[PDB]
Amino acid sequence: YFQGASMRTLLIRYILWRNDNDQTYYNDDFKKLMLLDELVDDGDVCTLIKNMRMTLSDGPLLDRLNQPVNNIEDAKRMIAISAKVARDIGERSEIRWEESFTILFRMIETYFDDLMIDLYGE
Amino acid sequence: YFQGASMRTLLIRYILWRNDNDQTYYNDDFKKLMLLDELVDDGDVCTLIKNMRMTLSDGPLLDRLNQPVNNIEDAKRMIAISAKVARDIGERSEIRWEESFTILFRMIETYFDDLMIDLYGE
Repeated sequence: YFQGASMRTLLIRYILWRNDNDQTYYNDDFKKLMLLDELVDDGDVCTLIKNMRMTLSDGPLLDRLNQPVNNIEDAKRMIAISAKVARDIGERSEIRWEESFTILFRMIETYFDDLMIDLYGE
Repeated sequence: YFQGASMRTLLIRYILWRNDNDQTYYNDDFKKLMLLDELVDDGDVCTLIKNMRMTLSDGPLLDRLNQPVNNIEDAKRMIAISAKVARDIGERSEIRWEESFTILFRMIETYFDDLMIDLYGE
């Protein structure tokens, strides 16, 4: 069977696909990550973006929310926020995804093993 | 017709696919980038990795080569080195791709428009 080697690799692909919605870059691996959208209301996203003081060259700047990641549920919500901010900011060349991903992974990499089990485990 | 919005997004996807060789993550956008493999001999890759002083947690650390990027040809060769180092280091969770991509894009983002034209232009 498949077990994906790198939560980093999978999350980068997922979030870039939420940004461009290119059906040639869809992957069935993404449907367990799309279920996490329920953890964040669409009406809260504009406020999260305002609070992160995001400019045109920024992806999600999750550390500026001053919302801690203490458990896997908190980690799942950071993926959901990343996903909806990525969708809402639009497909644009100037977005420095590397900086966004540096912040996301600093905040959640501790949870990667537990996230893989919880999402794709039997 | 298609014209891809973000050389960042395309290069991250390309290099992660060169790393895991997952056929579910292949994209026809990648074949123009695979032609650049000729710019770097397979026998030079072990030396480039040694010179970059790469550990288990590192992707390509291109700035440690002290090889400048002065033109699009130099930029294309940095994508080829990234591609073959990614393939050669193997699929591993500890690789901090964000740091690798931060370095690559600092070095080549000036060339993104000229790279898009040269690779995918008519």
